[PDB]
Amino acid sequence: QWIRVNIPKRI
Amino acid sequence: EEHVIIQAEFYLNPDQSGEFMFDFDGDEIFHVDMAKKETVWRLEEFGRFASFEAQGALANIAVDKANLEIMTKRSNYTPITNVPPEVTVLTNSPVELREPNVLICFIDKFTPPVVNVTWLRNGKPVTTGVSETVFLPREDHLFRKFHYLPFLPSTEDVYDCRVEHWGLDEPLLKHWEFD
Amino acid sequence: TRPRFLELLKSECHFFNGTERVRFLERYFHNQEEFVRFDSDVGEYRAVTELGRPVAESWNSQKDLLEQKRGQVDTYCRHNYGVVESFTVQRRVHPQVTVYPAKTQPLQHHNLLVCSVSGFYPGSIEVRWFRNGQEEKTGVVSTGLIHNGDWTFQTLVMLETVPRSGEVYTCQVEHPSVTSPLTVEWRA
Ligand SMILES: *[C@@H]1O[C@H](CO)[C@@H](O[C@@H]2O[C@H](CO)[C@@H](O)[C@H](O)[C@H]2NC(C)=O)[C@H](O)[C@H]1NC(C)=O
Repeated sequence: QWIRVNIPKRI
Repeated sequence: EEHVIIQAEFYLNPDQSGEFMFDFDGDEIFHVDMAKKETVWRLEEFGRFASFEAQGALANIAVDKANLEIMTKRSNYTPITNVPPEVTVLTNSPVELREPNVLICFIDKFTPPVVNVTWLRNGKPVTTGVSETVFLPREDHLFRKFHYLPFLPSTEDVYDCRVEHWGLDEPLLKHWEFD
Repeated sequence: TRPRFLELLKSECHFFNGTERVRFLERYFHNQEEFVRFDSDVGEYRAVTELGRPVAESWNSQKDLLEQKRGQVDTYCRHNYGVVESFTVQRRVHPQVTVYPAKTQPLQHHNLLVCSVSGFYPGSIEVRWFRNGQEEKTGVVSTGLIHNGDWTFQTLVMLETVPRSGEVYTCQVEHPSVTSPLTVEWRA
């Protein structure tokens, strides 16, 4: 049902 | 590889504008209107099938923005090199006089991702029923964009697609007319 | 105007044989330059240019991080794949095919034939040209696949021949939207 986001890392 | 899905986002200074979208085999699945914080589906249909929490995109942009500020410093503030776009105009299908069709303006291989696109018909700019797509990714890390102009074939009316890009020496016009 | 500074992020998922094999790529770019990335095939972060070397070193020391990104092929890639498959991987729209003569010159002269295939999806498509049944493999030029940016492709394939009365030219399109190949004939 839901498309998941890939959360990036903070430099 | 039979298929590829890409989650592509970006933040740009000093324009302070960002985008978040999904690509399936070169097509846009959806994108998030950063302003209204609303998931926008390329095809009105997809909406009924899948769902996307817009807030997710906002949080991500915040991350991109922060890395940009840092990377921008640790790189002696070197600017991006403007790369002028290649433009192409084509019809949705074979043109038949007085038979609804669509003009397609395909802007490709450009960066940064900023452009002013306008549809000209016999000089005068049209905006009735036009549509476009956010910026789409590329292997070379450049951008693609589509603009659509629904029209009515005729022997008179001529059409133009105007593209303003900081890489161009002046507005670029790709012409299209019936023979 | 003033100089622009750009930050690009790309989360890529590559699928082969269904989801039998999946590849996850998290790539970081600054002004059109990728500097650090995660490759599920490698397992950890890597630099693509010197600015990334320091970054990678930091991230790769956070076990919880690598651990999370290594599961991305599953929690992110294979998951999303299941959520969109029915309307992307399975999406199928039949090709609209039309034939017509191009250019223009009186009897006994130059002439071309056009086969316009449009509005189909996916893009994978095959087109051939026949003359009185025999397949033509000479005077054929194609525009190649052409995206329309609206989940539909279009292609134009031409054939240069000298039309003779009574002849029959056929355009054949094979595509995933049709069990049997489509054909459009033009008679000289
Ligand atoms: C897109 O169009 C806008 C509108 O004109 C451009 O922005 C203006 O650019 C002029 C320089 O010619 C400035 O003097 C104005 O102040 C700008 N408007 C404002 C206040 O934003 C912009 O440069 C164009 N961008 C592209 C892609 O060429």
